Amino acid sequence: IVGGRRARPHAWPFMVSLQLRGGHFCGATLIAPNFVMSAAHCVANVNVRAVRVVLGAHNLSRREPTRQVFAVQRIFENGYDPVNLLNDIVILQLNGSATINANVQVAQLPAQGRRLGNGVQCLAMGWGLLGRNRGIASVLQELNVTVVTSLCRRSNVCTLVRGRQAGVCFGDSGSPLVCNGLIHGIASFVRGGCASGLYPDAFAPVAQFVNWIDSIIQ
Ligand SMILES: *[C@@H]1O[C@H](CO[C@@H]2O[C@@H](C)[C@@H](O)[C@@H](O)[C@@H]2O)[C@@H](O)[C@H](O)[C@H]1NC(C)=O
Repeated sequence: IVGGRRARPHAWPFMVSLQLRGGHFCGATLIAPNFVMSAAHCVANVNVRAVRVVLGAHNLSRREPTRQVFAVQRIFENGYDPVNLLNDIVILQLNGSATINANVQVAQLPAQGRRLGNGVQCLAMGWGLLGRNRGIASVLQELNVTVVTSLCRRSNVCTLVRGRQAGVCFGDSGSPLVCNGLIHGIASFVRGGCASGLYPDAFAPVAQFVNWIDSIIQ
């Protein structure tokens, strides 16, 4: 997240870090005690057996006893198209069930088909790059963003920060976009580099996938 702010610790208890060999590479969202959702492109070319699903995290540079770590048992896909980055969503079934507590909680999802228009105010978040040269965040970042339809496909939810250069960045893919308390996006791609101030950030449109999500988390 470029131009955001540190989240209060455990403000977003559905927020997940996906890690390989102890390094964060993508976000995810806890959607049931034994399932997370992320971007399909995050796991498309990764050793899934090596992915660690880290719940309850805030500062990835510190030892945190609030954390719960799981492996991926199974993946569920829904027509990911890597050339066009369409249907950029995956569900990862965990090898066990999270202990739900103040710091680890399931997210709330919108109704199937709900489409956000221009001007909805959302919060993006993640542990991705902080900007040019500064690397992956240590502390979870959040960012106020606004939904836009200009320079967005109908197959995405897009957002833009007005009046300054800010937005999501590499390592934020898979992270939730929260709008009126509900997870309406999964971070998918940028254009023109991160935080261009021109192209909106593109998210997988969670509401288009809710019946499918519901069918899996049973
Ligand atoms: C679920 O998996 C947890 C994490 O396993 C660790 O991470 C994966 C990616 C592999 O590297 C594995 O060899 C590691 O041990 C375990 O800590 C936990 O006990 C498991 N829970 C159940 C219920 O099987």
